[PDB]
This record gives sequence, structure tokens and C-alpha cells, in this order.
Amino acid sequence: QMSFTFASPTQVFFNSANVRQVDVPTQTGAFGILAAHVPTLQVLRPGLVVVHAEDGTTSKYFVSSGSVTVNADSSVQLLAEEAVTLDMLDLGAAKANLEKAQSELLGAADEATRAEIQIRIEANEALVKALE
Amino acid sequence: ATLKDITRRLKSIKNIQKITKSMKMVAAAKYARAERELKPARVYGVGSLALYEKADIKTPEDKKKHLIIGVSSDRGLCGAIHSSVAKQMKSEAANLAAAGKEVKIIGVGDKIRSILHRTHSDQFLVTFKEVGRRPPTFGDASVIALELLNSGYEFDEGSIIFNRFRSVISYKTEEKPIFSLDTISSAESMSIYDDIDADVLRNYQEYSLANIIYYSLKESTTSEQSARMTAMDNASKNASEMIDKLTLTFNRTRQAVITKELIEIISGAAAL
Amino acid sequence: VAYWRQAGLSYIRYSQICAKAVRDALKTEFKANAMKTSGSTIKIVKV
Amino acid sequence: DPAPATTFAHLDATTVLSRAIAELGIYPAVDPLDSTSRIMDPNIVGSEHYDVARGVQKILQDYKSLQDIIAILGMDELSEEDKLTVSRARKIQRFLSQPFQVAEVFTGHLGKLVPLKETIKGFQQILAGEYDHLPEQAFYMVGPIEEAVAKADKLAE
Amino acid sequence: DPAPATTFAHLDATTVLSRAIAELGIYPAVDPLDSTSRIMDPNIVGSEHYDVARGVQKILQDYKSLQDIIAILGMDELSEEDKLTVSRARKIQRFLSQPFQVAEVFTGHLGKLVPLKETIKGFQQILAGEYDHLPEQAFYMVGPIEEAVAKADKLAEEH
Amino acid sequence: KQVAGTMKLELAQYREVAAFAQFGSDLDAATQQLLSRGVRLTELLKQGQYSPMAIEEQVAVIYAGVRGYLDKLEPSKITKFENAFLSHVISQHQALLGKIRTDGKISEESDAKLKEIVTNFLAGF
Amino acid sequence: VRSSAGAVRDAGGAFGKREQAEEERYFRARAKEQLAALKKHHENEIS
Repeated sequence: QMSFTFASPTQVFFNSANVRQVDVPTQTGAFGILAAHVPTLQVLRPGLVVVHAEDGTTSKYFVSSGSVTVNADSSVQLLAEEAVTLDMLDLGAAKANLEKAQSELLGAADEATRAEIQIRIEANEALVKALE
Repeated sequence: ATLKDITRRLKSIKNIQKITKSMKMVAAAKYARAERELKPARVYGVGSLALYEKADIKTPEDKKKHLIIGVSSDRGLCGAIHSSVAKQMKSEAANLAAAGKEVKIIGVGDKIRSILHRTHSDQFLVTFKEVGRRPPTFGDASVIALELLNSGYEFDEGSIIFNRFRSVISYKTEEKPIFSLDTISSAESMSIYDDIDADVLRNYQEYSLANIIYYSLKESTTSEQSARMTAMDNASKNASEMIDKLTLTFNRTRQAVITKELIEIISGAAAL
Repeated sequence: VAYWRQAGLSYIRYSQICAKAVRDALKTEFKANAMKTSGSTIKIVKV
Repeated sequence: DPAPATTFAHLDATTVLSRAIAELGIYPAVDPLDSTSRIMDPNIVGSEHYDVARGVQKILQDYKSLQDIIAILGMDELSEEDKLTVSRARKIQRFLSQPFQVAEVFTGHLGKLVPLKETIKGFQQILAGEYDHLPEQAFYMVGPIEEAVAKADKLAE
Repeated sequence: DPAPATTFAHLDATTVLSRAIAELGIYPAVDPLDSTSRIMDPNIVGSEHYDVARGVQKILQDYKSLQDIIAILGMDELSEEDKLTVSRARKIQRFLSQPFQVAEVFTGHLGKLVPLKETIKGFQQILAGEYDHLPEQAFYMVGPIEEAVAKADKLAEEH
Repeated sequence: KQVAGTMKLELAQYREVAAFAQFGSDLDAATQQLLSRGVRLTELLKQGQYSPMAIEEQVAVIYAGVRGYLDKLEPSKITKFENAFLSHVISQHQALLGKIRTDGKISEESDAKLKEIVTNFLAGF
Repeated sequence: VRSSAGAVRDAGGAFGKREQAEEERYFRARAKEQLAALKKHHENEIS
């Protein structure tokens, strides 16, 4: 069984729960929760906590960043910097944020500031994609 | 005694007791909020530990560098917090000096800077400030850790003293170890890890370390607030105690001088 | 590496930006909770 | 007291007894800084005795002074040297105390007097802190400083 | 004192010294919130001057109050309103005194013929905080507040 | 009497933890509100030499406080506020002022009329 | 009875001595601050 430690630094998504499979976007690269997934962690990208749970549960929790860890004990330690609520934002808000991130991505000052705007583009892109 | 000066001391004491009461109340509020937060914080910190806990963490014994990961508060009045902190600190400092590993006193909180004000004062890696200006912020913890990341102090290993608030009364003044991903290079347990890029492994190590910083921060901070509260409590106890005999002798001297002037007048009448 | 880290920028700082974005996606319900745990004050030792 | 107030100018040695010391369990409980005479001078007491006396006086001055703060402050903000010297002077009050054989009749713990030079030597040992780790409890009722070290060992025992 | 009792009994005007202030080095050193004088009234001093004096009394009372408060904690917890109040009260105390020319025998500094309008103006400026970036020590043993600004500049020279 | 029944209880309650006001920070919302009521009163605490006023005027001011109608007045200025609202009544609600005075009985309608006169005077202050 | 404002400082014992000394420390910190700021302002007015 899983040890689904899915939780924001503030809140908790799963408390060492025992589910079947799970995935959300990952900076390390998203993949499904498999028992044969080796003891490992991942760098988080903005995802939606998509868990093919052991029970009949697929509860999508939008996630932003952090790191999710899973040990040989299935210590599924989804430590969330921001696991966004279902109602975490407004689609118009994300679209306008994307517009700003693109204009200043058009207004990309330099590879540092451009990288900032690039993260912004990817981020509001995930915003639209979750909205999508 | 001058019932003038005596009363001066007495009112001083009364004000002191009131002030201690209010301060203890404030600390009660602070540590209560601390405990309230600590619950999810406890889980998060447990998880943060679990990362390196997941493998026999045997860093490079040839660590020519260590790390004196020290955290203090800008605030004080929490008893042996800075004191026991510097105690375990001196212990680990002797131990690491034995190792000759080039450790540097990583700093946040002027209490340590004071502890650092003599103890190998140059050893201070860098002292982040404002420690405890407001409630804990894992974002601010991230900020401090980011400063550390800016620091090219490739500390092969290091330990962070923490007063693990083992209870409200019990603050287990422990130290939290930390290795280097560079040392983490040669692990079969790392070979037992799933397909991790090393800088990605290094960056993730950093992220977990920052999480650990935030967790130790919240724990020691709750310990600090509770310690200040209980300290004020003991202080108020001692204050009431002093005030007891104070008032005793106070009425004693009050009636004493009263009847003293009385007897003076009586004799003066006798003189007439 | 990352568009950050290929440039050298910190996956840590990347997460920092990610938190900024998450705040940018804070709900009207959640905007305050995002400002909640927003502060920072530490300042390193300078000479 | 006007009687003793006047009396203060008649005899060589003024022997102030402090019931406060008795509260500290002092045996005897002579007043630390009050009992006095013109009979103290390195012109007579030499550098050793008079110097030790003046230094102990400064130590106790600091001690009693900080006691006022510690009254609720305790050691909670006692400075490192301050706390050090404070425990030191606590042990000092403990150490200069020695038992009385006359009292040992009731007490049972043998009382005796150490040589004054022996007093100077043991006091210096304390002054550095030769037995700095030894307890005031061990220091309590101390004659020979080596006997105090043995007391510390028995404390370890 | 019963002697002071009879003294206050008919003293149509009060000149309360604060020998503690002088012990603190005050020169003038009067007991400020203590002495009474009728020309300190809104119908008499004018609303502005009497009000300013009363606010000064309140500010100094806070200075004393928070002084012990600090004695407990200290300016580490000095609140924005508080550390400001602390500095302002220290400055008021400083601006209070002046060394005279007859005093210049001991006080060294010769007398400063304090103008009433200058006094009220320095009071209003301190209420504003006329030396927030500057040291209050210039206001100490000083005449006009502008003369104190000059003294602080002289300090900037001597620093 | 009705005014003082709450005014004095609030004053004591403020005094009950007024020591806490020293730190001020993290004031419990109940404590903070009790303090503000006490803070408002402290603003109103002063008095003017040779300046007697209408007793019903003070009754009205305390009533406005009881309405919480002074909760948003900055205490340093809340005094001049109450004074100005007093002027507004003594011109206009002076009719309602005499109404209460000769009445000696707090008609809920007369109470509301004074409340609205004060609300105009204060919101319009 | 009544308790004074700064009643201990009014008494000014070892507690009051600490009050004075901490006033010294903190006010001296602020004084070095004000003096440095004035030196900077003088430097600014030099040009």
C-alpha cells in the first residue's frame, strides 16, 4: 500500500494515505504512482494532484510547486509548496496574468528577467491548462 | 528604610508583576498560535526529515569542510534557548574542530552572534538577521536558504541545533545533521533511487534542506515562545514571593514609623 | 537543467517564482491566505 | 540601634552576626560584609591575606548585587562571567564555612580550624577555581581545601 | 515636608525642581510635570502654548512610563510610535536645559537669551521632530532650537 | 443611569486588561474592541476647565458610543469629533435635546432621532 | 495606593540602572545612526 503524504507546507492533501496511483505535473517529470517506482522524489511543476487511488477516488488537487517524495515504503511524500484548491483562481484572472506574463515575456529584459518571464509564461500556461 | 524608598521599591515591584503578567499573556498568545500552526508544520517537518531519513546517510568522512549550521532569534527572553544553543554549539564546535573540517558558523539571529561574539568570532559563515521579527515564514526560511545557496560554501556536512519542542515544557535541544549531495554521490541507496539527475538531486537536496530549516525554525520558535511564557510565569511566581515579604515588612515599617512618630510626640508631651 | 538552471537560475529560486505565481493564482477567498505566509526579514551578516 | 551605634567606636573588632546567613544555613552565620575592624591591612595582613579579603569582598559585592536582579531574574540572563563568578561566590560562601566541634556535639560532623595560611591557599585555589567544578554543597562546611576536594569526590561517590 | 506643605499652601506660583534631573546632569533640572503656573493656560498661555506644554507633559509621562517598560524589555521591542516617542522625549529633555554665562563659570557655555517665540517654535518643530536625523545632544544645554541644529552640524564637523 | 451602566462596565473591562495595552500588539479582537471603546473613552476622558455642559449632551455622547457609532473615529480626533457632533445637535437636535431633557424618558424614536442627528454630525464630520 | 509610570524607573534600582544602561546602548545605536546620516547629508551638501 501507499504512504500518501500529500500535503502543502500549510495544508495536507493526503496524510500517509494508502492509494494505488497518482500523478501531477513535475519539474522532475511527471509519472504515475507505481509500487515499483523506486524510492525517489521529484522536483515539482504546476500540476493537478491526479490520484488513481486504491479506492474509487480520483480527487484532482491543482498543485503549483514543491517536491513530492516516495520511498521504497511508498512514502508518497507530496510536499506541496502550493497545492491549489479547486476554486483556487479565476479563469479570467489566469488569462490576464498570462497576458501580462507574455507582454513582459515580450518585454523580456534579459535571460535572468527573461527566465523570470519564462517561468511566468510556463506558469500561467499551466494556469490556462488547468483551466483547460 | 525610607517608607519613601521602600514604597518606591514596592510600587516598582507591583508594576513589575503587572508587566510580567501582561508579557506572559502575550507569550501565551504567541506560543498558542505556534502550537496551532505546528500541527501541519509537524507533519511537514517529519516529511522533510524522511527524505534523507530514507537512506543510510553516510557522507564523506574526508569532509575537509563541515558546516556550523546555527540558528538563533533576534528576539530573546527564552532562557537557555540561546544558552543551551551555544552549549550544544560549543560541543559540536570542539567535535568538528577535532575533524578539522572547514566548518563555518552559519548565522541567523543575533543571539548566536552574541554567542559568536567571542566563540571563534571569525567562524561565522554569515548571519541572517531579524530572526523572529514576525511569525515564522518558510518563505523567509527559503530566503535564508537562498542566501546560503548563493554562498559557495560547499559544506560537505553540517548540523543544525534545534530545541525540539519535545513538549510544551520539553524542548529537546537537539542538532539536525546535513550532508552534501557531493558526498551523496557514491550511494548505492542513491543507486537505489529512481533516475535522479545530480544537480537535480543537488537542487532537491537544497529544497529539502530549506524545508528542514523551516521545520526546525517553527519547532525551536514554538519552544522559544513557550519558554518565554513559562519563564515569565516563574518570574511572576518569584515576584509575588518577593512582594509577599516586601508587603509584610512594608506594613511592619508603616506601623513602625507611625507609632515611632507617635512615641516621639508622646515624649515631647512628656517634655511639656 | 532548467530554462532557469540552464541559465544557471536556482530551481530553488524557480520554486520561489512558482510561489509568486501561486499567489498570483490566489482566490478571492485565498488571496489573504497567500499574503499569509508571505513575509520575510532575514538579512545576512555584512561588514 | 543607638546603643550599638555608639558602641561601634569602642572595641577593636565588630562582630556582626547575620541571621540572613543563617537562612543560607551558614555555620557559623557571621555577617559577610558587615562584621569589621581596622584589623585588616596588607601592611599587616600582607598582600596574601588582605588581597584575598578585598577580592572576596568584591566577589560578594557582585554576588549580593546580582542577587537583587536574580530575585525573579534568576540566572535567566546572568552573563557568562557573571554567572560563573556568581556560582563561584556561592561556592565561596559555602567553602569558607567550616564545622564547629562544639557544635559537632549536636551536629556530629567534626569541627576544626584550618591554618590561616592554609586558608589563604585554599581560598586562592577557589579564586582561580582549582576545584571550580566542585559543588557549593561540597564547598559547604569546608575546612581543608583538600578535604573539600575529597568532599567533591564523595559527591561523585 | 510639612514645611513644603505650608510652602505649597500659599505659593501662587510653583517652581518644582527635579534634583533627580540634575543628578541625570540636567542644568536646568526642574520637576517638569510638577510645577504649576497660571501663565500656562489656553486662556493665558494661549491655546497653542498651553496645549503644547500639556502635550509635552504627556510625552514626558510616556517617557517615564515606557522607560521602565524598556527596563523590562528594552528598545528591542521599541514600537514605531514608541522608539519615536523615546527619541522625541530624550530630545525634549535635551532642549529643556541651557548653560548660562554666570553658569559659564562652571557650565562653560555662556547664556542663551531664549526668545518666547523661539521657544514655542522649537516646541512646534520638536512636535514635528526638527532633528529626526540628528542627535538630540545638541538640544542639550542649548538655547534656540536653530542654535541646536547648528550645534549638531558642529558635531557633524567634530565627528 | 442607563448610559453609565454600560459606560462604567466598559471602563472597568478596559481597565481590566489596560495593562495589556502597553504591548498593544496581537490584541485579542474582543480585547482590541474593549480597548478601543476604552480608547474612545480615553479620548473622551479629558475635561475643560470652567466648561460645564449639558448632562444630556454627555448622555447622548455615551449613547452614540453605545451605538458603536464612534468605533471609526480616530481617538486623537474623536474628541473634536464628539465636540462637533455636539455642536450639530445643539444647533439642530437641540430640539431633540430638549425633547429628551424635559422628557427624561428615552423614547426609542427620540433615541433614534438623536442617533441619526449624531450620525449625520459624525459621518458628516 | 497607586503605581507610577516608570514606577520602577522612578525608583531606579538595579532595574532602573539597567533602564539607564539600556537607554545608553539603544540611544547610542540610534545616535551613531543619526550622526552617520548627518555625515552622509554633509557629504551630499558638499557637492
